[PDB]
Amino acid sequence: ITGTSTVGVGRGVLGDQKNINTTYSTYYYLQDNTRGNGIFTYDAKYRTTLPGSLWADADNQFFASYDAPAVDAHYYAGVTYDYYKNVHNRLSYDGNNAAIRSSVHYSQGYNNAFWNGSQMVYGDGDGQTFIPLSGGIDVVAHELTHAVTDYTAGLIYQNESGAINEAISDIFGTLVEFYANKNPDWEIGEDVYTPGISGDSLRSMSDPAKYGDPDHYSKRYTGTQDNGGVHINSGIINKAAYLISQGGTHYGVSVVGIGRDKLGKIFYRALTQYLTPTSNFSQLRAAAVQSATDLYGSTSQEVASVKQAFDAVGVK
Ligand SMILES: CC(C)C[C@H](NC(=O)CNP(=O)(O)[C@@H](Cc1ccccc1)NC(=O)OCc1ccccc1)C(=O)O
Ligand SMILES: [Ca+2]
Ligand SMILES: [Ca+2]
Ligand SMILES: [Ca+2]
Ligand SMILES: [Ca+2]
Ligand SMILES: [Zn+2]
Repeated sequence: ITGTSTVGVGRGVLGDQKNINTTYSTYYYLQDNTRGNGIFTYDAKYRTTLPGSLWADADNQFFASYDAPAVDAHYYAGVTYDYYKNVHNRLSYDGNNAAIRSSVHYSQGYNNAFWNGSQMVYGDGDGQTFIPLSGGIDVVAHELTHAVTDYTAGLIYQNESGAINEAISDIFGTLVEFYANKNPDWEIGEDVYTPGISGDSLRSMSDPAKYGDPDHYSKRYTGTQDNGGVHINSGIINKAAYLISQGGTHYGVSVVGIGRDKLGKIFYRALTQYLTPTSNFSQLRAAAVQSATDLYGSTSQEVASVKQAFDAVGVK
């Protein structure tokens, strides 16, 4: 909408107060004009018709329980925009400052979030498996990263290319969580998963097998559920990325860690310059090796560590 840029204040899903960029024109709207061509947050009103209505508020204060998922979807989209711009010199998901759209209060008891080809969408959860999913910065960044992937490598959402698509979203979801630097970890979804159980998460990148996911190519899922295991076999790539950053010895293979920033540079370059829609795990290894070669040189520790990490997870 046309209006003037304003700054509201509210509380997110976990009860934390934050400022949010809004736009005033009769109402205060969840429209942040400070980033690209805007970040826009919508109310889906428990329905499945998208996007719903651009979020409108009478007083620019967002402290109602109903407001909390919108506050966080809006704010964390801004953090993720900042990560891509400041760290990778990428302007929004298309590289040309496309407007970023999110809807919250999607459906009833909806235990998930997604990128539908055009926008981000967040359920409220059923209060047992999840609380509103925009409360997790790694979830929000997972979603915006799907948009980045779709606009760049275009990884098809099945089998190995789809597991790479998933892992890329978990990797950059985690790197954004570290960028914001509030309780960062290598776990996925911990801030919104199972409010009645402490210390768990939906996936682990450091130990995928903790939640049943493979940590070696020899344990990959080969069936048809989950689009050929895209949320399962992502564990193999997530583990490789964790090892590149943090190091470790895994199935007897030692990896010298190179840190999160270099992991992010290598995988961002692989995603945007080398991967294609049908890339498989072996092709991801080659893309990561080449990306590290471009950035650090063929004889570098960074290249050697990429090779060690893929060796450790059985990907040649
Ligand atoms: C369009 C969709 C209806 C279909 C499909 N997306 C999905 O299936 C899930 N959306 P998502 O991948 O963005 C991630 C969001 C997320 C939630 C919590 C923590 C972190 C991220 N959900 C996710 O990881 O859940 C686990 C799981 C889902 C399905 C089967 C098995 C496990 C699509 O993107 O095409
Ligand atoms: Ca209000
Ligand atoms: Ca965390
Ligand atoms: Ca996390
Ligand atoms: Ca929990
Ligand atoms: Zn995903």
